Amino acid sequence: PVEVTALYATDGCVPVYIFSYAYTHDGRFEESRALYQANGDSFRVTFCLLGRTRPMFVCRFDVAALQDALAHGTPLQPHIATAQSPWFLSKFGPDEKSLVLTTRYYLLQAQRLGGGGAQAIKDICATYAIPHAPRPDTVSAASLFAAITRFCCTSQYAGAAAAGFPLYVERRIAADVRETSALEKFITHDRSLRVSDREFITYIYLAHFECFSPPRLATHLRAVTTHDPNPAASTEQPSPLGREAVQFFCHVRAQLSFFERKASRNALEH
Amino acid sequence: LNFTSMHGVQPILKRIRELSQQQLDGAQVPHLQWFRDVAALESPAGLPLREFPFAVYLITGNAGSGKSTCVQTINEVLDCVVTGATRIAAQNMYSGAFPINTIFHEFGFNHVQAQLGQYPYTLTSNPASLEDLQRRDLTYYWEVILDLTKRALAPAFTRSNVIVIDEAGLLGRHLLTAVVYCWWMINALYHTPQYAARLRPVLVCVGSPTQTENVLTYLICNRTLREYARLSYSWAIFINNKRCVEHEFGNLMKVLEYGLPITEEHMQFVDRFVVPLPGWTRLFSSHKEVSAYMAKLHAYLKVTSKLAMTITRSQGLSLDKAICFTPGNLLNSAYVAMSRTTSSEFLRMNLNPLRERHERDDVISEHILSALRDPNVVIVY
Ligand SMILES: Cc1nc(N(C)C(=O)Cc2ccc(-c3ccccn3)cc2)sc1S(N)(=O)=O
Repeated sequence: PVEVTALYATDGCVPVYIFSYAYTHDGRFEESRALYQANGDSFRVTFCLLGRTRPMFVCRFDVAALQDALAHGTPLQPHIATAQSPWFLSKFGPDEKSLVLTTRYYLLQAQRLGGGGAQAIKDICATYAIPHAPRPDTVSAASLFAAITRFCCTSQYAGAAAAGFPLYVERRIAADVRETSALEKFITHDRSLRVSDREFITYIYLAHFECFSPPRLATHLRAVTTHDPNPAASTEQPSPLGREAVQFFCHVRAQLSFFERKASRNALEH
Repeated sequence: LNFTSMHGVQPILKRIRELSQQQLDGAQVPHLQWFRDVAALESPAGLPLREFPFAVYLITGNAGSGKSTCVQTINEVLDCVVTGATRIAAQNMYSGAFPINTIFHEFGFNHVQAQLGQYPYTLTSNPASLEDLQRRDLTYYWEVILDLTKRALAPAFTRSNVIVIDEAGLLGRHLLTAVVYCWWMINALYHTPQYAARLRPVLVCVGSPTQTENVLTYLICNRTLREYARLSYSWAIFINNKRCVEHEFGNLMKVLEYGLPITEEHMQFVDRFVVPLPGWTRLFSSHKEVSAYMAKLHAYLKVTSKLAMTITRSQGLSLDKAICFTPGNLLNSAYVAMSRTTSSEFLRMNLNPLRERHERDDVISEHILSALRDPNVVIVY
């Protein structure tokens, strides 16, 4: 059945508002897509405040009113027979695609213990380029959680969009790590017959720009942007970062003064 | 956008965790008695030689190199007590992602006025084993560690064994061991779960080695401390600058920091800021010569403030927009002042501190170059 972890808040610093929130014990995208309708008999809930969230109580649950609370953001009446200022609008608060998904990942969904277990990057949700179908009435105008709870709970992003978020975080990090790790191995293995230190700084500071410059980092982000959440047709691509860096790492002729030549060029175009 | 950091803090958190989990053997733990014993002495001559075990991780780099975001990540992944050298660093590392006090406050600070160095001492074996070193460091704060030892025997260190200490350049070498001792002296007093667990205090000192002997020099430089903490496996350096966006000036601050030969081209460059503005910050090289604006700057409002400091007092300070150092008494001294303002459209100087005779120190730079050459030291851009 459904074990749901409800991250909740209250007007009087602790009604209850589940401002983000549900898993089933296994033994991956599609099952969650089948749970985020638009799907469980029993909703056993762990109500939590700020892993980075600590359970405060547990309720076994009328799945009707609970599903209402999870879906149209309604607050549970203390129907429950079973912290910081609404701050929460400054942090995690650029817009929807961040406010509803990164809050649910950071504080709630690193229980899957992915390599994303680790920061509040709010920097992978933006490479999460799922199509935005707009809606009116999304005027923040929120200062004393229902005003933000409704906002959160009825947005299209959190559906198949929500189910594909942890998977995309993992995929993001996987490709990023393979490229940065290959680059780091090439940087380290080239620090081992060594040059007069005058251009050793020229080597370090120029390699760390021939592989992580702003333009090539943008190219990588393009090669790792995702448009449809379904992992099947996800629009990612092989990243050029390693392949376009190995344009610079042809220091194998240095096995049978060049760094400042490339330094002078790069410096000119920059 | 900074991104390579999100992937360089990762290996750091691995080593910091490997160090925060390990448990010592049986005897290698300060027994509680070892503290009343220190409180039982009148001259730091009765101190028995013996290790207080510890491990440390170094996060070092230029000002504005991305050390702050590494602290931000470690604070929110590892359970740590985050602290700073001086209230500048405390108000710096203080909250934009998800309190913080000085490391002096953590072990407590009457304890201000200190006749440090009063009592004497000399080492023994030339490659002094840590036990020789701490024997000296505890002596240095006699009448400081002494009151601390007597009072506590008559608790933020007891929460976690990872202790973030930003801006380690402001703390002398005698604060590496003190923060060790007053950690062990507190965990062994209350018998916290850390003490039962045989955990060594993992200190993470973050600060600029060449831009401000301090803790960083005491670790980077001593051979026994390097062999004990394995700084080859415990060092990560932030090669970057997100506030210098000009090629020539960035090359000056790079020939200075890492200690490579000055060039007549660099001299020619520096002969462009010499100027013998009401905003340019007047840094100096004498605490009298800063009050000297009692005459010139003060009462200049009669006829018609971070503005006045010394270069060695502006280390770790934050400035927006003129070095007037006394000649003959100045290469690692200007580097402190020239790097305050972000760009060279606000720096001013009075003597060309690269053609004028000066005083250049190169031990820290030599170690930094050898460290970057080391295959096991993390480098982050
Ligand atoms: C073309 C190019 N651009 C490069 N960048 C992006 C930079 O230097 C950026 C920078 C600028 C200043 C520093 C610094 C270093 C020590 C002390 C203060 N500040 C570090 C980094 S490096 C090269 S090059 N000539 O090696 O190909």
